[PDB]
Amino acid sequence: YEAAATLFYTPGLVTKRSSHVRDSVDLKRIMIMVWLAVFPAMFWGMYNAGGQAIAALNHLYSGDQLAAIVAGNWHYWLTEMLGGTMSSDAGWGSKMLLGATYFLPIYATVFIVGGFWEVLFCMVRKHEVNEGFFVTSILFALIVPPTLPLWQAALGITFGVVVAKEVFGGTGRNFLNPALAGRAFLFFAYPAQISGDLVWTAADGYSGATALSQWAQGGAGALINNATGQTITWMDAFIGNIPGSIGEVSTLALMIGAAFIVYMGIASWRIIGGVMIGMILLSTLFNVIGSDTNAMFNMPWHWHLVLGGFAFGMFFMATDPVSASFTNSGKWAYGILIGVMCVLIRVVNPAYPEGMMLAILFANLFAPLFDHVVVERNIKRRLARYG
Amino acid sequence: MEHYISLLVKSIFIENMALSFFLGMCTFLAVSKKVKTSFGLGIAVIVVLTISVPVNNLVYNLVLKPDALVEGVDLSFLNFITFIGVIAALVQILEMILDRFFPPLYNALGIFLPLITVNCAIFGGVSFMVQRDYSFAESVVYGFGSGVGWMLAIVALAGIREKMKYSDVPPGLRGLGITFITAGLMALGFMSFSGVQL
Amino acid sequence: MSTIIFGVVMFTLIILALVLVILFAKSKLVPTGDITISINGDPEKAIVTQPGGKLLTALAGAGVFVSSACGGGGSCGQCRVKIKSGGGDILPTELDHISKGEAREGERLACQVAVKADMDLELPEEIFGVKKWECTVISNDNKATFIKELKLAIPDGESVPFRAGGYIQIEAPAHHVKYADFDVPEKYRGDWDKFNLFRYESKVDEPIIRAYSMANYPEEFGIIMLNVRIATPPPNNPNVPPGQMSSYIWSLKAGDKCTISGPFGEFFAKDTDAEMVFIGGGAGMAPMRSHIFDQLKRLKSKRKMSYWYGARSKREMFYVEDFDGLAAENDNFVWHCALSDPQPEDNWTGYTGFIHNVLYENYLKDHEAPEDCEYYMCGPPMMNAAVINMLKNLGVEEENILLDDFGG
Amino acid sequence: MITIKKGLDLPIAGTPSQVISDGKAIKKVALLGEEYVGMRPTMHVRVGDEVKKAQILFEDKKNPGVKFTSPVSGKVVEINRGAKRVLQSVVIEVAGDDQVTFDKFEANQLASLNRDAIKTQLVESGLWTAFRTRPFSKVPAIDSTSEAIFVTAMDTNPLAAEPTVVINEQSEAFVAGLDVLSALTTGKVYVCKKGTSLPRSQQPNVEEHVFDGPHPAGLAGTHMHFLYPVSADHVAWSINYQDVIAVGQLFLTGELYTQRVVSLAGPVVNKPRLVRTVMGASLEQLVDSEIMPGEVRIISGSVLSGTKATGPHAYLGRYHLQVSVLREGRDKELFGWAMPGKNKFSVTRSFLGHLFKGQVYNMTTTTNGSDRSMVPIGNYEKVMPLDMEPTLLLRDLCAGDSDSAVRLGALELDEEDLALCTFVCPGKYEYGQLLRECLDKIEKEG
Amino acid sequence: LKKSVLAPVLDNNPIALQVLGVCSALAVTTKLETAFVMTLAVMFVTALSNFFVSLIRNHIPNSVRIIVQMAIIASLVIVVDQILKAYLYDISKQLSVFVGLIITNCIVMGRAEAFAMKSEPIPSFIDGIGNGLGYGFVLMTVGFFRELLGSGKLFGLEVLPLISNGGWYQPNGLMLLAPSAFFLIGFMIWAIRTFKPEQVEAKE
Amino acid sequence: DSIKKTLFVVIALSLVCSIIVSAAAVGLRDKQKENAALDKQSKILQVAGIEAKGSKQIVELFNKSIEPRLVDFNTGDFVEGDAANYDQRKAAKEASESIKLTAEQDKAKIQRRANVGVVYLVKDGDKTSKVILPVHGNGLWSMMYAFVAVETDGNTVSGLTYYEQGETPGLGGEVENPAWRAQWVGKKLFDENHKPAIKIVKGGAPQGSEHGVDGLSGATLTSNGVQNTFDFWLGDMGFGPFLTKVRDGGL
Ligand SMILES: Cc1cc2nc3c(=O)[nH]c(=O)nc-3n(C[C@H](O)[C@H](O)[C@H](O)COP(=O)(O)OP(=O)(O)OC[C@H]3O[C@@H](n4cnc5c(N)ncnc54)[C@H](O)[C@@H]3O)c2cc1C
Ligand SMILES: CCCCCCCCCCCCO[C@@H]1O[C@H](CO)[C@@H](O[C@H]2O[C@H](CO)[C@@H](O)[C@H](O)[C@H]2O)[C@H](O)[C@H]1O
Ligand SMILES: Cc1cc2nc3c(=O)[nH]c(=O)nc-3n(C[C@H](O)[C@H](O)[C@H](O)COP(=O)(O)O)c2cc1C
Ligand SMILES: Cc1cc2nc3c(=O)[nH]c(=O)nc-3n(C[C@H](O)[C@H](O)[C@H](O)COP(=O)(O)O)c2cc1C
Ligand code: FES
Repeated sequence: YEAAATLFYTPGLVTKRSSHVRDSVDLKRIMIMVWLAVFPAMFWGMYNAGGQAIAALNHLYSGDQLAAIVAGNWHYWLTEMLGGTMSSDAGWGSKMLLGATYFLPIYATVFIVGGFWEVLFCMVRKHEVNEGFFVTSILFALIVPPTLPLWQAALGITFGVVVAKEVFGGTGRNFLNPALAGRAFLFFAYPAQISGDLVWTAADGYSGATALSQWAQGGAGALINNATGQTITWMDAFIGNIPGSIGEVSTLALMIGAAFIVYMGIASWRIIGGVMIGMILLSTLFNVIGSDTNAMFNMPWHWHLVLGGFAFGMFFMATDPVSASFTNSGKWAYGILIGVMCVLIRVVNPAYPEGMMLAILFANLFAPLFDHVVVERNIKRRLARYG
Repeated sequence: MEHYISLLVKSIFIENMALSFFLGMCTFLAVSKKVKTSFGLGIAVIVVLTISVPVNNLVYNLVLKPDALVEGVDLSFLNFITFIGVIAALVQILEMILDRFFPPLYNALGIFLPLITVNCAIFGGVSFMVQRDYSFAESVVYGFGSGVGWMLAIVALAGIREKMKYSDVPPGLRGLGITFITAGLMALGFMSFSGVQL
Repeated sequence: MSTIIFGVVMFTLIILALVLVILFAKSKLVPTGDITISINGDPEKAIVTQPGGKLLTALAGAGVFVSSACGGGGSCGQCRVKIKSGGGDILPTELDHISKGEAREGERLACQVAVKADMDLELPEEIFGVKKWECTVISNDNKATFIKELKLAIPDGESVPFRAGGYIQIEAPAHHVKYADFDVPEKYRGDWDKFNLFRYESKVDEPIIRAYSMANYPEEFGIIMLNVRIATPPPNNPNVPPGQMSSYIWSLKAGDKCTISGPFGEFFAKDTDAEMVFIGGGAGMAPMRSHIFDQLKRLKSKRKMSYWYGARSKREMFYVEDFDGLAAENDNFVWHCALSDPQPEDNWTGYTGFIHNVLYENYLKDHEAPEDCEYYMCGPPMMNAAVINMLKNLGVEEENILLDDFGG
Repeated sequence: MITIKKGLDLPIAGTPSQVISDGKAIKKVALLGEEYVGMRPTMHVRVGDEVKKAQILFEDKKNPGVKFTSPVSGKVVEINRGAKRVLQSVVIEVAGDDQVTFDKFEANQLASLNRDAIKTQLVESGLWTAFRTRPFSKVPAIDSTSEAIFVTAMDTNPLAAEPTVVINEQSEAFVAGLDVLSALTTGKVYVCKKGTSLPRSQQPNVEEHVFDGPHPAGLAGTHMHFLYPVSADHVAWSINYQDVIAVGQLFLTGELYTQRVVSLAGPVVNKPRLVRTVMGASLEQLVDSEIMPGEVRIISGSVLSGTKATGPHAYLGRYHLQVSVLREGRDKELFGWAMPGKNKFSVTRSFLGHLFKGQVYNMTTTTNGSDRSMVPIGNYEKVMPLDMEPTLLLRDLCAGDSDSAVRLGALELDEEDLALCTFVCPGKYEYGQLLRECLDKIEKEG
Repeated sequence: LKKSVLAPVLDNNPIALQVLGVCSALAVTTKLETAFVMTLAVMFVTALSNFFVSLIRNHIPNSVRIIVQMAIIASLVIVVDQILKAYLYDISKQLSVFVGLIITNCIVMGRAEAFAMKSEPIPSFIDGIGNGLGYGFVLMTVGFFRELLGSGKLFGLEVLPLISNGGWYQPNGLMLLAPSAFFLIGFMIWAIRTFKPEQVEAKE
Repeated sequence: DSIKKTLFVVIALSLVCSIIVSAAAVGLRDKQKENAALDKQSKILQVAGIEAKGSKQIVELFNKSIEPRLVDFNTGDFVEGDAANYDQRKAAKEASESIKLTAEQDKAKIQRRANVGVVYLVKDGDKTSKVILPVHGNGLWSMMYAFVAVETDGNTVSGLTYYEQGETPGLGGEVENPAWRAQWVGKKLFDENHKPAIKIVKGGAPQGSEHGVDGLSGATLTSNGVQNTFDFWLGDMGFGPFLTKVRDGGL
């Protein structure tokens, strides 16, 4: 097919102007490299979702009740039919399969719908379909609960692709993060399906809070995994043995993935360092101030790091080149703002337990203003006749 | 001191006039083309709000408030006329002052200078002050904070619009429609402070 | 009941207090004093007006017409003035009409400048020469099937200081005219009767002004010659109203008089040793005749010259005797003509088709330096656009392309 | 003295051996009319006309008084004109040894001549076109003066020649040219060079400044940015070392000196080296039997800012001192964008090539991708040593905002100052054309 | 007559072309009843203020023109507010500050300054009515979508049975917030300028 | 003399506008007050369980069946005053008529309590069948106000309605769901020891529980708000003493 050749082969073009040689890098390689960097996180997310679901199911039901429950859910009985099991002694293969039967439909729906919208816009406007939608779609599929309805996923990706990206002219022309825009659409449109105690573990009839929610309730002594009766530890949160969004849990896997794109020069270590600085500063300030009624005041920076979607956002969503600042000096301020806002929304906003996407969307509005300040200083320096 | 700092930060961020109450949208959308023009307009709005809110507080508490003048008479139905008259008089006096002493700014925003009388943000701020029953110092702080927040919002929108010189907006959306969508996205981003009660 | 009286009194008192405060502030802030304006450096004819108002209105009162055609809008012009003091401020509305390179010289639009302080101007000397004459028409005979020649005599024997290629301003009061009263010889009335154009009539409510190029050149003293076309509704849209001043000008009979002003003009020839090429069609004959006659007879320059004219039919050619005489007398001038769509009765032999195509095919395609010579043109937009495109394609720069333009 | 940290030394193959050898015989030379900014020629010759060395071929309508003269004696054989009759080149067939002569002076008198005498001699001989002006990189108006004349005694372009080798042969002429420039400057003369020794001029006006680092360190734009920032009110003049030698020879012997020493190098050149040629020589004849078989592109200048030498443009440029030849990369490869390229160059660390230090690449004329919008991953900041915001400036140029481009520092730039930015663009933009368009607009309506 | 009344609906729409009265459009468009009442109030106030300003246009001094015009407008708005509180208490409660903010609605002042001050009384009244109709067009169009998709109702009548009432429709919670109004107005402008391309803004 | 004309025009216009504005504002004041009174009475009738349509019927039934009374919170004894026109919110805001709660006491986060509160007695004749207690407390987004009707034994709930909550629809605004409200009928406010015993059970209440009510699904912060509201207003600082009197039979 025509699309096959234009995606697998290279254009075979030559140059036409004064720079007769060009760099090897291109947007296609950049986007595919970013797309490959989240594979460890995706695989661990599938495995973890399966494990959490099986543990909760066996904690709740047993025997004939468990048999009836599995017979009544296509995820469960498809896992069983394909050679896996749903017993307590299920292996990593069975857990990965159970997580796949949740992740793959969401990803396929998102990809198909967003691709339809992208192709429609590019064909009508007579552009060339380009990459980056790969990154958008995979990130959006990874930042949602395992139980999200497919029609809601379709609406979210539609909003993110059309309203935030395509209406501004496409890739490189917008100013806002498309995946986070779609996630915010879902957040404020159907909050019952993307919050609470009923959406973060794919076990029927199971209700359970996660670490950020439990800390806000009772400090560090409230971090208990009720499915298994054990206490969530820092190593558990770091490895990713906790409930939550699909691909956010494993800080280790996210770090491994992000190291490559940072080394390759695609992600901004300046942005990452700014985010870390802001987080550490505000968290330590809250710790020093203290509080007798808010348990979030005494959560240290190293606990802030491994909970929620902080690492995922910092490594893969705060580093979107288009939405960030275009100046080296402005990148530090952009990252510091993102980190400060995340910690602030976590601590002093009681409505939401996490604030990464809100913080990033807030900083997207002010990045160009940091650029303006820096460029104005540069222009003044030039007028002083010092270049 | 903590009371007034909390009030100021609330006015600037938690209850932003432009992106939490959505007042003054006509000029917020029209005059967002250039950062420095937006800066000047926001400075004018700051001045007008700061001067006007406390004056209306004094007038309301001395005359219009029930039982304020004579026991058993309530003249609260003159609130609208009193507020708008004070705002209009202040706007004209500031216009003459700018004309005499600030030709640069006067020419910079001459066309919209008389149009800040009709800016809904100032009237809404006065109405909210009357509802909330602030004191004189609270009125001053509230007016200053509301003006500062409006300035911040319009300047941020102007920065975004300048960044959009590289965009490829469809012809039908070029201008008003794309600016509407941009403002909607800005409000979406500003919803981070919704749950904060300060 | 006692509260109604309180409400009335408080309403009145508050409104009155606000009004008094505003009036006091106005009295203390605004200057309130008169202003003095010097139209140039430094005639004694200084102008003293009240503060505020439009500089264009002030100049109109002083009698120095800018322009000042309509007193506002800034639609077109030739509406610019020069300032050396006072009005040093820059208004954003003048930049889209004045380029950066020329704004720094202190040129501003009259209709934009505001009279807030004393200022001094640097108007060119030509502006001060503007005045009106009540000219008496010598003749208004027909020359083509849609064009007439109007000749005027200056009263009291006054002579006009002007340069070849200029244009005058024509002013007439309100009028009502029927197209049946036109004095059109039957020679040209065939098409008029075919189209039944005499049934039209026009109405004007207020005095109107227009600009018209003059067909005379300086050695013709005391005479103003104009070539005027008929503003007739197109056959495709007969319902469109006819022209407002062309109808009156055509109906005007010999011996009458009207008021003209000016002259004005910028379509002057360049003082070089290079060749001159003149292109025209229809009504554009006036500036071409002016330039050619001036250059050949008055200046007696040896520069190579040529004229190319486009016509609808063989009946549309005038001044042919004068141009043939000039060509015979001088070997430096040769002219050609082509017919766009002549009738079969014309029995025409020679170039046909568009004048631009004829010119390119016969002269420029073989010219060794098309860019060296200067191009002067004036005619319908159809011809003008094609000629401009052809010259740009040949590589002629704007510095060598000059033209007269009209529109509405 | 000044060290540049940001930049790039392109590791392209086929580097010349810095030894001068006699070049092949040349039968045709030409002057290219499109390489002079803002030029509108008035032709003073026609096909079949005999000419002498230093005889005028055409003038400039937009720059009155400037003359472009013949480099060799011979006969005019072609006058090539392109779209809209734009002059492309005036080809002269070498024959005879006739020439125009001028005044002679001794080395003692050069430093104390009149600016007017110097200007008249230069303009009449046609050497006045060696100078260029920042901003706009145009030939100076014959009635203007500049407080800063920059001499370029270093070359950091890939495969470029070594200025020291050339200058050491013509030390006296170089010093005489420096003296003449010192007399002509009215300010100071800046001799920007590397850390090695060159002949010196005793005049206090002439100052030697040393620059170190990767490629951009050797550009007059960088030298001006660091020693004499230019603007609308301050304009500097630029001239390269070989033109200085030509000026010295002109004022020493009273006749135009048109010899050149260029470098013939590239991945496909059999024996890269320096060759003696003549100004405006025919590259087709110069590179005859010097290259490997196949389809190749001949470039007048470096691969970063040269001019493709095909047909009417197959002649050495006025401001070019090297000829580059490289293969044409029209091949299509399956998943070529996804390979772990050990043989692929990039300023990013996303290929295996960067791990092999000292590796040299047989680069071709390929665009490793297709056109896309700009996604600023930070490549421009790695190659721009000037005090500017490169990404913001480039987006301003692409959008066409000339006023903001001027504010951001476009007036200080030439098309060759953005060659590396064009090189490292993932979107495959070409910013030289955009910069030239913006500069043309500023000049026209300013 | 219909030209002056119907031009501001699509040819010269206040909100979609002149950018006037945006605040109330963003605010009162979550329910069709409130949108309808606001439309009627704006029509009434603008028509009558235009009529009176035109009536006394010749005698208004330049020094206090704003004071006179705003006095008339504020008196009309005060009377309207009293009537609403007396007879439409619930809707008046829902509108709250925006009944008072009619005074600073840009449409009323713009039409008073631009048309009434130089036109005759009856033409000014008709122009006010036409501008009110144009404003109401956008108000009702936005309100229809917002209410239907946020609560499955139209004028308070259940159209889509909700999930919490044994139905099948899950309401969209973003339709009850300003961003939905922003996006709806943007897309409505897009459609209008697609069907009438003469309103497309130039690239400069 | 321009000033003379400007002053005359301004004065005349001000008089003409002011007469109309003042007459309109003063003429409609009684109806404006009556509208608010009717709106208040409708909710009390609804919670008391009396069907009424139209202003006439609402007024008739409210005057026939309801009897507003003032209660002293500290001692639970009735006090004399204009119970019909009492404004508890303004009384709470006033410093002379309210007490500033402390952190240990302000369970519901109201921060101020009026000295005297108003209750409504439902009467079907000479005797009183119910007493309606207005209570309020802070939710996740705003302050929530409700009416609770308790039987004449002072222990058994007969109905509950939330009339001003302003929470998130579908998540926290379910306090207005009729199905959720119907769960309260029959529940007991106190245990055998006469201590508050209402429980907003998380995840659903047991079967046939006499104290537990299902919490709002996915709205635990609003469920906590409701629980705190009842914990406070059933305590010693709220209607505790008054309900003790009612239980003893002083109703
Ligand atoms: C500097 C200059 C020099 C000129 N020199 C000459 C010259 O030498 N000779 C020459 O013939 N012309 C010349 N013109 C053109 C000039 O416009 C003439 O006046 C021309 O004859 C038009 O005549 P008019 O003004 O009476 O017609 P106008 O009415 O001004 O224009 C005629 C057109 O307007 C339409 N029209 C008129 N009234 C209405 C209405 N109420 N509603 C709608 N459409 C209407 C008519 O149908 C027709 O299409 C010159 C113009 C300029 C600017
Ligand atoms: C630009 C401004 C903002 C724009 C916002 C646009 C909002 C568009 C809303 C689209 C309507 C979707 O409406 C949704 O459709 C799905 C289609 O299956 C319905 O169906 C869904 O819920 C039912 C509930 O019984 C499930 O059994 C079913 O499996 C599921 O698909 C939902 O109950 C309904 O709520
Ligand atoms: C990139 C990213 C951003 C997120 N942003 C938010 C947010 O702004 N608000 C929020 O409530 N949850 C947000 N989440 C979801 C939480 O991180 C997490 O999945 C959820 O809180 C898990 O349950 P818990 O809150 O009990 O820990 C985000 C997740 C990711 C991956
Ligand atoms: C947009 C949005 C609005 C919400 N509104 C409410 C609300 O009004 N009331 C509420 O109790 N919870 C609300 N929540 C849910 C809370 O944030 C929180 O997740 C919940 O109270 C936890 O309940 P749990 O203790 O059962 O896990 C909202 C969540 C979102 C994303
Ligand atoms: S006054 Fe008419 S264009 Fe200036």
